[PDB]
Amino acid sequence: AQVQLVESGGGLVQPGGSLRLSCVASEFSGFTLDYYAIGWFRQAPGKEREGLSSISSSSDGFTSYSDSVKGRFTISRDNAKNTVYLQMNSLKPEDTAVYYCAARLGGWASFSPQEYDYWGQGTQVTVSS
Amino acid sequence: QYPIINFTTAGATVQSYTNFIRAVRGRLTTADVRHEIPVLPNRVGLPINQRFILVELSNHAELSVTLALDVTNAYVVGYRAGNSAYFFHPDNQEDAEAITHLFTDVQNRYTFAFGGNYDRLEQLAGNLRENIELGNGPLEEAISALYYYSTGGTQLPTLARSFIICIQMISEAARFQYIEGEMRTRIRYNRRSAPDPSVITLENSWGRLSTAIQESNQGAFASPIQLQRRNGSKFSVYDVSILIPIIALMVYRC
Ligand SMILES: [Cl-]
Ligand SMILES: [Cl-]
Ligand SMILES: [Cl-]
Repeated sequence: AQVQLVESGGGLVQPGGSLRLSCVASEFSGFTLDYYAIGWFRQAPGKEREGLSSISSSSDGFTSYSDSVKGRFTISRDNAKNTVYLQMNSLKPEDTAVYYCAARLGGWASFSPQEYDYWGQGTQVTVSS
Repeated sequence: QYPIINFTTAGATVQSYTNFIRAVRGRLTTADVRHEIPVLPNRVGLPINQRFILVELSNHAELSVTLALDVTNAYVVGYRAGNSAYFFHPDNQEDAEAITHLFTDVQNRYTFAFGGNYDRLEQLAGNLRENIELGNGPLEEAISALYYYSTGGTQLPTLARSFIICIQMISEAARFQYIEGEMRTRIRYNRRSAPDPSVITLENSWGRLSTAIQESNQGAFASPIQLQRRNGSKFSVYDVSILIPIIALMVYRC
């Protein structure tokens, strides 16, 4: 049984609002989520997938953010719940997209979809009034 | 079968890193010493069963790779991860022959078209050494990147970057107590950072210092070797005495 990532927390929000996305790893996979790198991506109909934020598997807690989201987004861990969160503040309409998490055992903080192995199912985020 | 030294990033400490680099030096050397600095074995006439040492690296995710280092210059020539091994492009046919003796039981062997000098790896990485962070976290990540490369999970710039990290934290650390000390500081504080010019100019100048020392007049250089300080300011080394705490190994000259 491979790790399975289940996302939640998306939805409709108005400009200046916030959401918090969750990436919850399935029970009974061998390694716990603290052994993984977790990356967040978004993808809009025309656009290709796009890395936004990632946290390394390294113990120094290293994180990476794309210039589009720095200062607004924050990736964090809840190991007690085998979970990673993406806190998205100060949303604006062009953040509208489906957001995905992805994971890799022993991974690094990558923005390349090719450098992860497992994916969440996606969740829609819409920003507008 | 070549000597193996093992190191793990998982729970690594200043002490376990120190023990590791000391062990690597101990296998590289034996020694022949000129003006108090140990000299690596001469590549000429060196028997093949003495040519290489192996460094097995693993991390908390229990990913493992094994680097091969050339004892004549302490530099990484290739690595093995499971069923595959990869080697930098050798500079001549003698070195090409030599690396057929590495990882001989591996089912898949590959030689990259490119060599493992920094100029080339920086290009492939899309970043200079000056902009590539070093530390236990980066080493942990480089192990993984090397591990995932054969199955297609590692982009080329990531692989190149991972080589640049391994080579500096292992080969350059073995060569230079100074660079070992710089890596210890990052481990101590669990704080990654890029090497500053004091480190970069020592790396760039290792062959020239080896020559200057071995060709010196009673320790006095025939011509001074310029280095940079952390802030980029330039200074010259005129004598082996000031390098005794700094450089640990030299490539053979004469
Ligand atoms: Cl680790
Ligand atoms: Cl070199
Ligand atoms: Cl190639």
